Amino acid sequence: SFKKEHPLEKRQAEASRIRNKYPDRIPVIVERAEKSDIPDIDKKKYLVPADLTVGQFVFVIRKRIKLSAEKAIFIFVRNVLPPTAAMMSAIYDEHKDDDGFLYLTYSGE
Amino acid sequence: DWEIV
Repeated sequence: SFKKEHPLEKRQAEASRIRNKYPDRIPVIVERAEKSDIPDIDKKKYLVPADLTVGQFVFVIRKRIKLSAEKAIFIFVRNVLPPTAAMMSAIYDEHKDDDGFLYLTYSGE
Repeated sequence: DWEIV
């Protein structure tokens, strides 16, 4: 729904500004995966350190959605699980959207 | 506004 709520024109322009001003960070849109039974997330736009790993970003989501650690969280990009050890800069480089943002989804088990 | 991690 991020894409539905913001025209492609405006998405592209905001991504260009952020990449110019904060080159050591990655603009990420985070949304809950379709049909997932875990909590929706309040804020969708995250400016992430390039060196942050996927696994470390799982902890970020956990703190927002206030999910007990007994229950697992998985991050997807383009419907596939990226490696936990991968740095956000790498996922961006390889899977960034045409609008300049990286789109992530998350779910539980 | 952006969330900053």
